[PDB]
Amino acid sequence: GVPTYLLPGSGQFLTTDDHSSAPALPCFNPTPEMHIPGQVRNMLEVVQVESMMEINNTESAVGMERLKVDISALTDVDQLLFNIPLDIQLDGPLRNTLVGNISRYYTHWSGSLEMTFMFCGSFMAAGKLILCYTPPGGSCPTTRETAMLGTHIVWDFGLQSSVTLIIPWISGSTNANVGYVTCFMQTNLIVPSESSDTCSLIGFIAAKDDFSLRLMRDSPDIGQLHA
Amino acid sequence: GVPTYLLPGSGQFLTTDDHSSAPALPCFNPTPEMHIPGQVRNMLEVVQVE
Amino acid sequence: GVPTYLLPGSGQFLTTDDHSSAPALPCFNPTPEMHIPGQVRNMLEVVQVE
Amino acid sequence: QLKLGNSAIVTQEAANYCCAYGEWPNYLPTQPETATDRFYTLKSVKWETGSTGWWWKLPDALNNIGMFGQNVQHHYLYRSGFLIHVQCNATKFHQGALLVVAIPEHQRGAHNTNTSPGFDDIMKGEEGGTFNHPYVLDDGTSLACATIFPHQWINLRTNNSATIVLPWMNAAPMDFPLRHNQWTLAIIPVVPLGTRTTSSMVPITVSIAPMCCEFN
Amino acid sequence: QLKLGNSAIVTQEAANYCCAYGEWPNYLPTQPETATDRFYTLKSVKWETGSTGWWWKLPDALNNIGMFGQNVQHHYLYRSGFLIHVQCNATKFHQGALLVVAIPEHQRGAHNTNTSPGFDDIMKGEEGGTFNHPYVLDDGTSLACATIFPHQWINLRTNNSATIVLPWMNAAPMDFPLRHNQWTLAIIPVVPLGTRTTSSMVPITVSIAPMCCEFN
Amino acid sequence: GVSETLVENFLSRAALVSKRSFEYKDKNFFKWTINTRSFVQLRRKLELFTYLRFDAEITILTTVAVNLPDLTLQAMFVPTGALTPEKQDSFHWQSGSNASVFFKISDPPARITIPFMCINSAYSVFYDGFAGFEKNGLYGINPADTIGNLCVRIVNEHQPVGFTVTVRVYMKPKHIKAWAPRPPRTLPYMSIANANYKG
Amino acid sequence: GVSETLVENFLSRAALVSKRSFEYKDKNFFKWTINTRSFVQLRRKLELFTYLRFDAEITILTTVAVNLPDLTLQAMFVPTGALTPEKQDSFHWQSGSNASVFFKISDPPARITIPFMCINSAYSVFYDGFAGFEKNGLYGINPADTIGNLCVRIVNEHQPVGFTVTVRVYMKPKHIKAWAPRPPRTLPYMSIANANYKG
Repeated sequence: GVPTYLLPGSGQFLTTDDHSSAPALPCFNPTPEMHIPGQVRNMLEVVQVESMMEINNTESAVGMERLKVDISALTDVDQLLFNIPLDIQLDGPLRNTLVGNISRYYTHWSGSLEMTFMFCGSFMAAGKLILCYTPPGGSCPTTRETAMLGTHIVWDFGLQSSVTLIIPWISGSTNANVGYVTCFMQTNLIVPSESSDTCSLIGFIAAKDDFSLRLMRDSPDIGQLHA
Repeated sequence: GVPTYLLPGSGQFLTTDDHSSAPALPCFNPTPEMHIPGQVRNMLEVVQVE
Repeated sequence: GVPTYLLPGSGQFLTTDDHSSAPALPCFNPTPEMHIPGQVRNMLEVVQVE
Repeated sequence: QLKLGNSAIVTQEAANYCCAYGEWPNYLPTQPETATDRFYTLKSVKWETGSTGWWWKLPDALNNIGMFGQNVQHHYLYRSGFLIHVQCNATKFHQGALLVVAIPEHQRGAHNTNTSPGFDDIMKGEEGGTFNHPYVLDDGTSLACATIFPHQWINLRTNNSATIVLPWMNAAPMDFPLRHNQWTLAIIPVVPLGTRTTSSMVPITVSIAPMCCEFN
Repeated sequence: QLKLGNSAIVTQEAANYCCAYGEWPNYLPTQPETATDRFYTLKSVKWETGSTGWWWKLPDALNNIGMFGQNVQHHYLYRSGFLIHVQCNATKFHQGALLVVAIPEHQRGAHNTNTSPGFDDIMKGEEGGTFNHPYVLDDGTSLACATIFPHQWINLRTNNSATIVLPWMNAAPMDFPLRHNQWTLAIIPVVPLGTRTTSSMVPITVSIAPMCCEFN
Repeated sequence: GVSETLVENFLSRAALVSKRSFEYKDKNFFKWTINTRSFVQLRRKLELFTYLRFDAEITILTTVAVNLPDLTLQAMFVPTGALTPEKQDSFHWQSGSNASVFFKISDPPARITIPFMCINSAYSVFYDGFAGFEKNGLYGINPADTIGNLCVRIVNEHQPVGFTVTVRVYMKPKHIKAWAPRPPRTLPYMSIANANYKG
Repeated sequence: GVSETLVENFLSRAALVSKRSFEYKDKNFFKWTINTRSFVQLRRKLELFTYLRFDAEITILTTVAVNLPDLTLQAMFVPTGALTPEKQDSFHWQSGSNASVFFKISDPPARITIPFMCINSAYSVFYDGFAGFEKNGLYGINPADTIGNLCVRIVNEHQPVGFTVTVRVYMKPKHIKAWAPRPPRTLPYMSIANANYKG
């Protein structure tokens, strides 16, 4: 009939194959494609959506008390508030986010993240922060005068209760560290006598549209059930 | 000749298959299609009858 | 389906073969072809150098 | 002004309403179409310095009020979108944040047990339930990733209202109302309330209104 | 005259410079572009009747001098070609040959041991290292085949200068400077120096100049 | 170039969904309900989306070990529908309505494509509500969501050797259409039926 | 007519890159790191070029000897990425993210094409510098250069025979693009990690 011969790699089951397989139930009419709202076509549509960072990363902070950052009159005037190590692969404030949990399903990530901080105090409450980005390899700034020489922003709590901070191209891909975001308190926190002295910040990390993921591996998140 | 390799799912007998099978008696002329009254083409023709 | 028969020389592994092999990781985007200086296309380019 | 059917809210600063998943409620190509489209306003919930959150499952939260309480317990299938208005009156001197999120198919999970949640722990009715662990949304997920759902922020500094327009989120074209709940409106106080001499209530008003109702 | 940035060499017989691998340094399609383009002249090395050779690894040989010493120890990635000028002053009455070769990815190898070369044995800095076995290029290869790399000949009969123009030889688009060295400029005296009553030094001047610098 | 991050490209990995060894001398076979709730490596990936729709590609890999014959196997997929076997030699194995598939150990492994079997437009992965009208009905188990049962037996009669037959089932969903993404789960699972958490 | 001297024609020879026998009763399997540094017949040919880029074609040839069964084998390629197995029955063999491949001894030999896995544009064969920022970091080992690990186990449970399984791995690089040639090495090698010489 048709002369054939078996190549090497024949009769093997490859777990990443793509072959037309024989259907079990032919001529079964499926249920038709009724349009369902909010279809996902690409996993970057998840990662572009923002998500709260677990900023307050100290000990004895359990659950709801990690997302917010208490700033008050007793916040050491201008010492420091926090630091965000930009390690999606490793532990930090970014381990449990949408950019965190999806970029642990992928080995070599890339792209430009962006942060969005948000103040959550009373309307009269004013003050100034200085958010400071440190490039990879740059030293983590300890005081404000070292910090104000980085690529920073000086944020006031008036009409600006949200700051979109852009982080440039990192291409991260073993304790590895590819940057810092340290926020220093510029002025002392002014609250009126009627408002509470303690006010709070929350963050939002979101990847841009240039964020790239490749070489899908499995996640180390869940690891070890009844029924 | 023609290089081939065996996929998984080869040499299996599927009970709902649809393949051109080798006829046992080739060149046997069947009895022709004489028209018989009341042909059924779809099982809804049964179910529409009361 | 399609009638086939096995030629001699089937199911052998030839160490100088040239066949389209099944890729292990399909749809992995490789790192692109960034131009690197001094490409060699033929081993006579080595031997002409003194 | 948001006049639906017969009754309305006179809201003042109508914030940018979030069309959920980009869609908008519209009919399928019996229908009352006018009576059930009205703002069913729930109770004002006691929001304090130590509240964890509130969840209302839709449409279990409306199976006891008005025409929609009647048109569920006569019929067998419903198909209706939603418009949720959450307005939280507070002065300038208060502080705090809310995450007004509308979670579809929020299958809850009980704490420290492998027993399924019962009928008493899921279907609460109009009164709504309190979160037991709001950091994990009471199903093992994370609140930090919960902005993937349709959400808006009530930051009492910036605004004091949140309008979500929820469409028909279901695989089935029409579903039984009493034995299934699609959306779970969840109001989580991310940054809690705080003020010294007046640490008491800042009430939260939830105004659910069904849109584009169908019944068979 | 070779004027780059601010400082220059006034060279007299500019010999035919070797564009390495046929290419030429150009930018990728922050950048200072003017300050770092200058001839960093190293020390004059003591070349005698019994010298084995000198190797400078780039850009480890420049991580301590001028703007490029600063712009490395602030930044994280560099991408720059090179222009190496090796001029060896000698009279007509001297004799000898040099192989001024610029080896890319010169992974060295220690003698009579299976231990890797350390940080003290690879990164020497501006001062440069002396070959221990110049016939095998200290990595098991052969000097007789070493003209496959970008090379020029300083034959003190014919000429007394060698200019090599080195491009960006890397797979990566931008690389960390302190933890990697691409080119290894190697000056090997194939035919050694010789003269009877003046058997002393004939100095060799190495003038490395970075070209088309980029930094992030 | 982001074409690896596509949703069909993200879930179509032929993961081990079932691994059961049955003796030969559940009575001497295994019945495995086709669901994604088994292995948390695949369960966590599919519990990122709310509504999924996919044609599965069930690959059965079977190897033998004698406590070596050439054995014939049947792999009868019973839908959400007709009854399933309860013994090894019941009348249900000789059913024509069920898509059985016969193979040997020496063959390359079995492979059938179970199509989209739900009566809704997508599989409700997360379901909020009860199944039946009884108030002790199962919470979060949609009766429409059920795929079926994959009942595998050894076609041979009893042989004088006593052996253990290991079955590894691989389900690679294809033609995947996904809807309404969800936050990834942090706390571990407790049961395969529901979504409780330990804390 | 010089078309045999082409660089793709010069290196694409399916040479034996790995040959390990593992017992059955590294715990009863082998994990082989995919690198060219193993056999000096192929190591010398690839250490004529500075930067190489190639899609490998891993052919695993496996024959059995009993101190004869029909055995099933798994060949899970773990990238520079996820973890590798450390025992034979760990949870990593049932991973869907890793491109496993199942075959038998009686089949024609296994064959998979591991693509270009580096995150640079070419494999730095010779590398000058250290990997990590620690000064005792490994010299001349690029972390981007790592292909991965090819972990092969026997799918069967423990059988009453005690046998030695011989595995021969053949790597034929194809679609080869080479850059920047180098002098061929004269003195012999000493270690597979670096390029020392005895003298």
